[PDB]
Amino acid sequence: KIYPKLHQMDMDKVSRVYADLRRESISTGSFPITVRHLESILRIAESFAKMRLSEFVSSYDLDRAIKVVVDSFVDAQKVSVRRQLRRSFAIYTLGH
Amino acid sequence: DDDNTEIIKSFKNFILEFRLDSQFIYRDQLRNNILVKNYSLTVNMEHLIGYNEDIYKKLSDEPSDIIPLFETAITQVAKRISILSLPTFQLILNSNANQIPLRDLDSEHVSKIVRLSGIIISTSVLSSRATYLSIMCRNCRHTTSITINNFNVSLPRSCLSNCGPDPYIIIHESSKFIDQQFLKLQEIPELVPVGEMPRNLTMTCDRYLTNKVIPGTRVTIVGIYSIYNSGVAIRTPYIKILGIQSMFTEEEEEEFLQLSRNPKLYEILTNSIAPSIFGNEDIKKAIVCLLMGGSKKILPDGMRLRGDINVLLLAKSQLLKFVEKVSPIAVYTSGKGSSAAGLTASVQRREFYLEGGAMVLADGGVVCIDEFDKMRDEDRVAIHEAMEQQTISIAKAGITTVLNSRTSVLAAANTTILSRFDMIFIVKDDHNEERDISIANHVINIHTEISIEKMKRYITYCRLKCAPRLSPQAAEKLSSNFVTIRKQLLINPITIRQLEAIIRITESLAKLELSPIAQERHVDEAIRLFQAS
Amino acid sequence: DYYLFLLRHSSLYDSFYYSNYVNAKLSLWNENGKKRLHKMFARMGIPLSTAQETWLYMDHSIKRELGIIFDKNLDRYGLQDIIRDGFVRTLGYRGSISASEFVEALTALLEVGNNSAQKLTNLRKRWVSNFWLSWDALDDRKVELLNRGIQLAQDLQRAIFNTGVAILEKKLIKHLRIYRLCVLQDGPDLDLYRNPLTLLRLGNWLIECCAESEDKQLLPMVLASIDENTDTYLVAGLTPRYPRGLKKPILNNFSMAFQQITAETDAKVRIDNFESSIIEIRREDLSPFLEKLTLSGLL
Amino acid sequence: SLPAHLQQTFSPEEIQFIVENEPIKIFPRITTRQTRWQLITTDDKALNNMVAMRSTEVVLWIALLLKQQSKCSIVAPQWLTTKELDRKIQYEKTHPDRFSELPWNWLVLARILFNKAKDDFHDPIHELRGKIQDLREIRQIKVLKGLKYLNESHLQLDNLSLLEINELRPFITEIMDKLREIHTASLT
Amino acid sequence: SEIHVRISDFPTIYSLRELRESNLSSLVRVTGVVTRRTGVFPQLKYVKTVYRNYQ
Amino acid sequence: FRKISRDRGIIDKIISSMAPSIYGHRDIKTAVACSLFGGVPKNVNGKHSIRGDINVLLLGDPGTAKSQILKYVEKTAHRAVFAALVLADKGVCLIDEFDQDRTSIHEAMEQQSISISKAGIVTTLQARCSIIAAANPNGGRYNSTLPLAQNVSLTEPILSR
Ligand SMILES: Nc1ncnc2c1ncn2[C@@H]1O[C@H](COP(=O)(O)OP(=O)(O)NP(=O)(O)O)[C@@H](O)[C@H]1O
Ligand SMILES: [Mg+2]
Ligand SMILES: [Zn+2]
Repeated sequence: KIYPKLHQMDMDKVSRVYADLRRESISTGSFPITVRHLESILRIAESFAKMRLSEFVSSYDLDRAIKVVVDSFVDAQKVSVRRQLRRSFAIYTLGH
Repeated sequence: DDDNTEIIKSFKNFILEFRLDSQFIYRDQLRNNILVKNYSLTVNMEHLIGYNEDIYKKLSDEPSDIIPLFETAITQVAKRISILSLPTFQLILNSNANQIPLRDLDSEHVSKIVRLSGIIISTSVLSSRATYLSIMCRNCRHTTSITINNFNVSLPRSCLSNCGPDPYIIIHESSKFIDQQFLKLQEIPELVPVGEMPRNLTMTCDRYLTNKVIPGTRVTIVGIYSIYNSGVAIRTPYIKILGIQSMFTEEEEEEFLQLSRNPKLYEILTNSIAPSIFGNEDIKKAIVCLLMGGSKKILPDGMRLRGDINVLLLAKSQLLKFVEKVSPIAVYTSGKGSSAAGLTASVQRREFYLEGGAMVLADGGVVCIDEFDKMRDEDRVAIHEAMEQQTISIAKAGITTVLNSRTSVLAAANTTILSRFDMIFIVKDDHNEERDISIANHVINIHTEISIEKMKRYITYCRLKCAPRLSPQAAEKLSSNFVTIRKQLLINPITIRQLEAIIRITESLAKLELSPIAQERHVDEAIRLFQAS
Repeated sequence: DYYLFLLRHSSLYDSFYYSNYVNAKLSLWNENGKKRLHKMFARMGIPLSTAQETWLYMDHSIKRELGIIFDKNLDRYGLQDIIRDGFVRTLGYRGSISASEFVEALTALLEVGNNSAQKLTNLRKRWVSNFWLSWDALDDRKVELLNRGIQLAQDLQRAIFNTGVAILEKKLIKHLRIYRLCVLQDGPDLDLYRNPLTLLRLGNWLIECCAESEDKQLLPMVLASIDENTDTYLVAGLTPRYPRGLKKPILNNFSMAFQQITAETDAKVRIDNFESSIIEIRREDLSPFLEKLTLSGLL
Repeated sequence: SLPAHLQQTFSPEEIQFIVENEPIKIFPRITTRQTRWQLITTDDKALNNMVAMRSTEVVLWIALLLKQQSKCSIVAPQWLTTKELDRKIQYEKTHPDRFSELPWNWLVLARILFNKAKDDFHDPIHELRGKIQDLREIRQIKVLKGLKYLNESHLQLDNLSLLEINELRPFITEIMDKLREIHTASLT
Repeated sequence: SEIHVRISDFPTIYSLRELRESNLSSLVRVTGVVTRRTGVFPQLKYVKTVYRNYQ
Repeated sequence: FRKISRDRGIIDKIISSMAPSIYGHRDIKTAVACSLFGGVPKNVNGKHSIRGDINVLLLGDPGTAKSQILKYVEKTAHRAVFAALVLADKGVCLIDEFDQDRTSIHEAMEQQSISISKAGIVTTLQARCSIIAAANPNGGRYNSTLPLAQNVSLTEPILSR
């Protein structure tokens, strides 16, 4: 029954966060974040909206999707890179 | 007995009289077909229904019996409009009745006209059926003949001219035959119930309907649905088909010629290649040369001179996809290959056989490799022959053959193997936040200069029209430069296999202008672009 | 001729299913209505898979027996008004058409044939080209264009029906004391109602439904649709009417009411259409205009 | 200067124009006999001296001009009847090389009168439209036999219509010219 | 042209162990997993002609 | 349904209800719930398409509840395959352990529909499914000092997709 959609207001913030994550990834010499991750973030936000039968995605859905994907991306890295990432990414992995 | 004559008379009067406005459309079609030696007629159901609904009712009730009567009526008209000898004409039908999904056909539909659609998945070779056939009687040596027609027969046993229980044999020396073909139709992919593999049917066609389709094409079919012999009292179903549905102009090359005389064309083509990728000017220039290529040549002593170009790239994932889209022919692969053939080829096993990888399959076109470092051990040695000779040769387990490998290779990775390429470059990056934001905004838009097709057609046109030659000035320039670099290196390597690469680049640059001769203008940019390092 | 939507084109089943009268008589917007139609064809002795065949190709026997089958069966469904007489024309071998079908083809061609002031001018200019796209179809030499008109008519009625069900099932009709109000704030594609004729077709659907749903309260009705480019509501005022089978005529009084509120009002409005029962107003001004309208004694 | 498609031939429009200058018989529905017509390419007396329902002869273009309105009715030519067309088809079948002696404008005039004057025939028009077709088909067979005698010198034709000649003109003349060039080149 | 009566809730059950010769021509109720299925074919109904589906 | 969805914290309660017999591992339960609900598929005939299915991979130390949650999903989900992708059409596909098999999965992750040819015959099939997989990290124990590639037997695009 449920087929959610995005809201066009906060997507500017998502683009800024995507660019920031890419800049930080390059700055520490990590393998870069990609468009596949951004697509996955939007898809997971849709799934979170579907879970409560909401036809709208919301800011908290995007926040939770961002946390899931960012944490998953962090877990793949080497230990020194992992520490730099979590120190910088604190405003996404824990805060928003 | 009389009914066979009244029905034939009726369809004969149909063809002679059906006007819509002022043209006798079936008389005209039947005449125009004979002039090009096409013996058939394409009738439309709606016109037959409009003319007289009773005829359509008879046809709809008993199609196996009535289709032959209408075919012989066509022959009787064909003689009047063209003779003051002809075979029997084929009737073909068009219809707009409701399509039946292939999965719903059942016992209610046997010997009914059915309209359906699907995908052709297989095609048989042609085979011969008899129409007029001659007979010899073994005992008395009397002779006679029979006329077959292909609707749902065996040799007779009423002996003539006692004459015996089964005395008839065929004179193949005085008999007439037609073509027949078999096909397989599979139900539409977007119809199948979930979790099930698609159902399919088998079907037959003859004469002008043969050799009209190829595997993998979607089609619509009109035909009689029927059964044949091949549990208890049970038979296989099939369909008899009655109808099927499925270089440059002057104004094109005028645009290509206008492009050819533009003073900044080289810049325009470079700008048009992967426009989202920032920077990397010389990479784009090298891809233009790889797409355009040099000129092939053949000498009086039979030696053969290569035309292709080869480039290596050390972001980079996007360019190979772009090259795959713009090129007239293209193949894309990762270093491990699509099978145990790898990139080049291998022998496999039970008797042995051989299969080629993605060097043989791209013959005549372009091939791009996505991680050249993931090349397998056999391919590491075999690519030397594939690139230098444009061939692959094998003599293993009794196999002894040579394969063609005429292609231009684009490759990327992250040693001595670099010597195989004409140019090598390392991809470079820049980190402007506006670029990422623009990409992200476009991604959200889909989630919520020259174009590719025109450029591909232009590249095709240039490859077909021009193959330019070095002017003498270019020869003096190149030879002087060659000895200069070798002398400089000697007092401090360049080799003939690289001079012959610079020549190919020079020719490819002259090719954009469609200039029949290459000039010092091109030589300068060729050596300028040769700075791979 | 039968008050069935384009009988001699599409299929017998579609002829009943999209008929404007049948929807009011059997309530086809819900499954308890649709099952009545299946039940009818089962009792009439017509196999349901043949009722859906294209009417040209439907079997000859059913075609000639249909005129008697209706006399035995429509009474049980209260549906006897389907039967009537009309005019039919045919030319050579190309098949019959009735006047009732012809006018639907012409109206379809008028509707769908192919800062703010400039956009309004472009729209009103496009609507004038369709006059000639309909004029050239009154010629027997150009039947090709008439067939296109029929193909467009079927899609228009389909899209109308798919909006009517949404209006009724979500109960968007607001039952004020003096008149009935309905406003479309969103839809699958709301652009189709920007043309007056399409809006009137939707209104005529809803009016039959309201006329048969209860015996009581024949009321005026107001119907409106928003446009995202102008931010204006296109509004139409519609009368009731008595059932087909039943004595002076009634009169549409929204003209004087809209004129008087227009003469009084602060609101940004337009009145330039030949039919004065249709008006236009900006987004924020709809509610004060309707408030002043319902406060008025002119309704 | 002149268009490329008019260098050697007449278009069908010019053929219609040529045919339109012929006379035809009419019944007028008004009397003009006591302004006056004062034409300069035809007789003027006939139009000035018309009497209602009295048969008279005028050029075809004026006849069609009158028949556009109520003021006139056109008499069909006598060859354009079922009996005569039956006899001509029988002649065509009987003599397998000769062409039957139909008038030089038969196709053009038939396809003008069937459009402008469908109401003034005596025979049913749906039969005439069939017999005209039969004649054209038989004549086309006879034409296709004749194109095997193109030669270096000449050809004879008889009773072939103007439109039928004009249809074939650019083929016959071109192939015949090239045969002439090939032959004379060997003499020289 | 013809209607088939389907029986439901027959009050006794066997697996494929308990069937014996005494059950022949009697009505039975059975349970299991469908291991293999043929395609659908037409079959001649009477031995003018009529057919029915079979599997 | 609408009553419980109107209450606060319904997301957390759904995750809590996921795989009751298994203690801890809340993130795994979160990911599995997200895969079972999934997104929406979209397409733009101008050059792009986006799947609705969500694919998940879990690297498991020996005995850390992986096979039990796959069995739980198999009983929970509407349609599924456990190890054949035709049977997983519009369903969930489950893999508990792991060249041609990997090759088939390579094609399956790149596409949403499968195509094959044999002896001149050509035909197509649909995959259209969410993939849940689990694996043992290159022997007895994972090494946290190293990136993921060192601990798996997978090509790089798998970890991308
Ligand atoms: N809450 C729990 N946490 C961990 N293990 C549990 C828990 N509850 C039961 N177990 C048991 O621990 C194992 C769970 O991990 P599981 O992956 O199913 O075992 P396994 O398949 O034998 N290990 P592996 O072969 O590497 O997948 C089973 O033997 C369970 O019976
Ligand atoms: Mg386990
Ligand atoms: Zn004998």
